[PDB]
Parts: sequence; C-alpha cells; structure tokens
Amino acid sequence: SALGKLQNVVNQNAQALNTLVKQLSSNFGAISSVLNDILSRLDKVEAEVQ
Amino acid sequence: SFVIRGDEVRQIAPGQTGKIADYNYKLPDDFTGCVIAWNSNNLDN
Repeated sequence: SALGKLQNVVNQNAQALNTLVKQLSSNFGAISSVLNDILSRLDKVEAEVQ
Repeated sequence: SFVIRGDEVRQIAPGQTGKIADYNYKLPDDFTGCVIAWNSNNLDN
C-alpha cells in the first residue's frame, strides 16, 4: 500500500475498461446485448430499432 | 401497379417480407410515397 496513487491509476484504467467491456453486454432494454442475436431473428426495421 | 388477392394486400410495405416482395417486387427499405389498394371484382379472370 506504499504505492497508493500509482496502483490506484492502474486499478482505475483496468476498472474503466472492464466497466466499458461489461457495458457491451448490458441490455439497455434491447432483447439481447450481443449484436448477432438481434440480427438472428427479426425483420430489418424491427432489428434496426433494437 | 398490379392486382393481388384481397388477403394479400397486407404485403406491400418497406422492410416487410413474403414471396411477392421477394420474387415479384422489392420495395427499398427507405421508400417514399404511398401505397393505395381496393377491391376490383370487375377484373375477376
């Protein structure tokens, strides 16, 4: 814990990216969060809304 | 313009699918204008 600030910078960078990567897989009210799923079983207009 | 069966009138829109749209007349998915339809048993043939 001596290197408090620097280890917190590295923590924050990893934390930011894992946050940002988790968010790829959030729904946001779309039926899936993994894009090909939405394309897999919808008409193109309904798909483009989702 | 064309004639189709009265139940078939449903099919004609952008983004919609079915063998009329598939094999007879594709609309672009970003069409502009109007679709107009009515019966024609005088053309019933």
